[PDB]
Amino acid sequence: SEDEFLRYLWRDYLYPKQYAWVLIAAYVAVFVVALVGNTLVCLAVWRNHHMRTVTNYFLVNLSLADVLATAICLPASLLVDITESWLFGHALCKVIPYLQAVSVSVAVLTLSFIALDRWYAICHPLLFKSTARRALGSILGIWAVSLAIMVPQAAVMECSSVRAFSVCDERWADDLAPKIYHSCFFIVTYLAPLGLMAMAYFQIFRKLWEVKQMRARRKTAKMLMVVVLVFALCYLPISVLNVLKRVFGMFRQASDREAVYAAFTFSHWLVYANSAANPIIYNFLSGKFREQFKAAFSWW
Ligand SMILES: CCCCCCCC/C=C\CCCCCCCC(=O)O[C@H](COC(=O)CCCCCCCCCCCCCCC)COP(=O)(O)OC[C@@H](O)CO
Ligand SMILES: CCCCCCCC/C=C\CCCCCCCC(=O)O[C@H](COC(=O)CCCCCCCCCCCCCCC)COP(=O)(O)OC[C@@H](O)CO
Ligand SMILES: Cc1ncc(OC[C@@]2(c3cccc(F)c3)C[C@H]2C(=O)Nc2ccc(F)cn2)c(C)n1
Ligand SMILES: CCCCCCCCS[C@@H]1O[C@H](CO)[C@@H](O)[C@H](O)[C@H]1O
Ligand SMILES: CCCCCCCCS[C@@H]1O[C@H](CO)[C@@H](O)[C@H](O)[C@H]1O
Ligand SMILES: CCCCCCCCS[C@@H]1O[C@H](CO)[C@@H](O)[C@H](O)[C@H]1O
Repeated sequence: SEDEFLRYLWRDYLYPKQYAWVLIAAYVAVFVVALVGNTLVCLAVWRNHHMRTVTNYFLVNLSLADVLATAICLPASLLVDITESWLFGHALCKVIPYLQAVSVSVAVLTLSFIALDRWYAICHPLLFKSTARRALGSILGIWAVSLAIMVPQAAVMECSSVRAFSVCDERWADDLAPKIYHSCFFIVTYLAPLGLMAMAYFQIFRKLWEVKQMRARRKTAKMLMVVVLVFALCYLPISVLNVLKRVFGMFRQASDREAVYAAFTFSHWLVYANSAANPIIYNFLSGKFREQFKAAFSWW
């Protein structure tokens, strides 16, 4: 009887709390490291004028998209990942998924414009001029586009009541629309930008691997390839799971509901883990950012 008791103690009590601890610790750790890290990126560029480059201005914009997701959307995701219900009412059911989707769009477009800049600077020079004022113009353009293209996402979000509990999920009048929408969503936010980026960085790799500038360029190119690779890894589970669910009608079966919950939770958590990842990447793969981060830890 002793083995059976230890098995139910594990299933009914020890495993669920171990799960809750790991889930909350992981989300809190990501929240702190992403909030501290991304503010320090913004500070590193503001305090050091030599760091005020086109790439670094776009990296500040990537950190602000990261702060938008970490401040507003990360707590909301954590509680849905815990309760599997919506506790912020009808209004925030439209607002919060919209802001998180907008932040992904900004992140993707910011990276695209970085790749583009490096590709024209290194692979095809003298064709297009790239200045800091023009980087701000592109930065504003990225926000206007991300804010507009994510309105359809806000539109389908509905807070449904059916102890009575609300759920925040997409509402679809027909079976065809979610399939077309989530196919476009995935291609535009993930597959086409990263595919184009991987090909651009590979050309930059071929060109880079005037001597002093070529040494500087290789350091930044190595770092940005890591930022893109880490972004592609962090976003792959959520992108695939969304396509499998919305385009291939998977995970509708309730045989192992918790297995699906755990897969979607880890996938939601990884998106936020990305905001904590970037300042850590700039710390190890950038000596200039590291100096500012070391200065911040020594001062505070
Ligand atoms: C980066 C490269 C891309 C470059 C392209 C750049 C293009 C930039 C141009 C214009 C952007 C302007 C924003 C348009 C705003 C979107 C307008 C909008 O809100 O759509 C509603 C209808 O659609 C809906 O719900 C359901 C949406 C239907 C989607 C079906 C698929 C059509 C294909 C479309 C796929 C796009 C996916 C974009 C992914 C990022 C109508 O709302 P309504 O007023 O009634 O009040 C809300 C009420 O419906 C709440 O229930
Ligand atoms: C929406 C947001 C848009 C805004 C984002 C802006 C992004 C701006 C960034 C960088 C500038 C891009 C520079 C790209 C440089 C292109 C580099 C290049 O020439 O490499 C070719 C790869 O082509 C290829 O296969 C093509 C790759 C196909 C494989 C599919 C990968 C993912 C999809 C890829 C996306 C398609 C987008 C198309 C939009 C018009 C070599 O050819 P290959 O002789 O080996 O061929 C035969 C063999 O591959 C057949 O299997
Ligand atoms: C709990 C939770 N449910 C779904 C989630 O993401 C699902 C979505 C998405 C698809 C592909 C890549 C993404 F990066 C995000 C649809 C977007 C959203 O942004 N949805 C959204 C965001 C926050 C939120 F609280 C509720 N829904 C998340 C990230 N968290
Ligand atoms: C933070 C969210 C808390 C984690 C919840 C996931 C753990 C479920 S484990 C286990 O699943 C069995 C299904 O048969 C039930 O009988 C038990 O009661 C339960 O303990
Ligand atoms: C190519 C033209 C693109 C326009 C596509 C519009 C199709 C409407 S889908 C419809 O939108 C509603 C918004 O109120 C949701 O509530 C529904 O549940 C959803 O199914
Ligand atoms: C504009 C691009 C959008 C095209 C994608 C719509 C076609 C749906 S694929 C189809 O969907 C079913 C879901 O029920 C699955 O059963 C099938 O296995 C799968 O093959």
